[PDB]
Amino acid sequence: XLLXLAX
Amino acid sequence: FLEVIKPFCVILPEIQKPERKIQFKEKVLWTAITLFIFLVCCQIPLFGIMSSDSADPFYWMRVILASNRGTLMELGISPIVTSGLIMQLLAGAKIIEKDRALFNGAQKLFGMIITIGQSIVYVMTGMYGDPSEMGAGICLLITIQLFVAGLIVLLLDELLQKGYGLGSGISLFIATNICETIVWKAFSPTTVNTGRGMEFEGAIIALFHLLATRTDKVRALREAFYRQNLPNLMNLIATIFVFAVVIYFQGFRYELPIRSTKVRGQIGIYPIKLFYTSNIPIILQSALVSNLYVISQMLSARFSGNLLVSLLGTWSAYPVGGLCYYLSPPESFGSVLEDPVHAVVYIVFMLGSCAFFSKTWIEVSGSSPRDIAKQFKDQGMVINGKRETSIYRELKKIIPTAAAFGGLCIGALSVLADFLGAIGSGTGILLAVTIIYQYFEIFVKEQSEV
Amino acid sequence: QFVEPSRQFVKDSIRLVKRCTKPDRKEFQKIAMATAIGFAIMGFIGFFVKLIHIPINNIIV
Amino acid sequence: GLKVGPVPVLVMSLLFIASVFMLHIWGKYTRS
Repeated sequence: XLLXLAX
Repeated sequence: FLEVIKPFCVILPEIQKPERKIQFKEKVLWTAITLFIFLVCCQIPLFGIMSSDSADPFYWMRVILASNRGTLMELGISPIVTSGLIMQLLAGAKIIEKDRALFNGAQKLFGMIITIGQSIVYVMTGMYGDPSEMGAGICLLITIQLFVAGLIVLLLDELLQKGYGLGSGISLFIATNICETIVWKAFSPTTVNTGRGMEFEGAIIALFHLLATRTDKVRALREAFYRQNLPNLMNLIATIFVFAVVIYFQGFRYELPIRSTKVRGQIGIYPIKLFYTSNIPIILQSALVSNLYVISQMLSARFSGNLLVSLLGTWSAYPVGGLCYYLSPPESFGSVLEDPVHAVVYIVFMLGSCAFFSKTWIEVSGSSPRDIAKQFKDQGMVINGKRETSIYRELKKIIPTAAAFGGLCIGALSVLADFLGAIGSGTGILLAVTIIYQYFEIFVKEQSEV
Repeated sequence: QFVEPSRQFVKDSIRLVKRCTKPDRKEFQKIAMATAIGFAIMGFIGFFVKLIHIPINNIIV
Repeated sequence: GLKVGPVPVLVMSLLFIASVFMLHIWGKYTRS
């Protein structure tokens, strides 16, 4: 949520 | 803290190291089995989806996450990325350092805890139906399914990276989805009956069906090669041509004649590839563009009308004006002729972003001339016709230019693929071919060792 | 004064490309065969899995 | 923890697939 935090 | 999280750390399954050196044949078979499991899970829908008619909020991230909406692989390679990033974050923060078993297990526990949080967010984004009309039970069941599927993705990636496979889950799954999409668009039996009659979606199947049905062979051939409603054979020819050119430019390399000094007789060649950062510029640029698309859609579906939101890219879905439009490939060559300025801006953005991402990636990941010179000093390797002090100077001459021009060329190839309208897109084609070439490099390295 | 850095970059890239080792017909043929085999494996496995699962998804849903 | 091999991983994946299929079948039979 988004590229790349959890997504 | 560490003692009390130790059990929760080691409760999840872990892959056993092969303790042998698996033959390349068994590694290929196990990679095939892993991608088969991934593809089977990508086709099995989740249980409890009240309605899936909504617009996909993360449509632009499906290619880069190897995800399929509403199936067991909604998250895709998200668990792998989450575990890797959380591991790196806790290592850099110096929170923690037989400690390896606790360290490797903790990234699984924390990785899936964040993965559970991602699944809850995905459910609450309005897909799968209204979560209030779904009930707590159905939402809980969907979250459990996504958690178990993410655990399976982690297990498959661990299998591949611990030795029963030919690389990493991320690249394998991304390339597998891209190749599956291309082969589907080439050979799908799906027929749509609009206007004249049944027309096969698969381009080659369309060729055969049109030749069989239509009495006018030449008209059938022209329709097969220039059909616009569904994929045509011209797109397939463009895809094959882009495969060929990217393969040719992927084989480019600068061969340094290195020579060992610590131990004599260990002569060799150090290849400095033209594509120094293998598809990393493509990955980074695609991630940037996808993030901008998702943010723009969210802001234009909730804060529509604002000057900043309208400047961030208007939408019809596909951008029609703004940053997200000037960052988007043109629909066709007619669009290129209609608005040359947008095409020029897109080409400049692609080339510059790819080059900048390539050079910054060498500086970040440590493939810069300084790091390679330090490695040369460590192993004692020197270039045949150069001194032991000019090792950095020659690397400074080749490697930075190699990285920048490799980014420039990979962006140019992506632009060429987008303009030709190849199946799979420029990003998709570049990612797929670069990953397959990584597998080919693994094969040739193993064969040389054998 | 950005023209001079661009010209220097172009000259360096030209020298690098002229000094790179380009693939021959044998190397290109081998790489093309390997990439085609890998693409065929992945894409056709995916195509067949999807084709099998279309009626199965129809039955269960 | 439980250090499984590759074949147990394949079996677990197939069992999860069968579990989802059984969930779908049970839902079909209970709703209809």
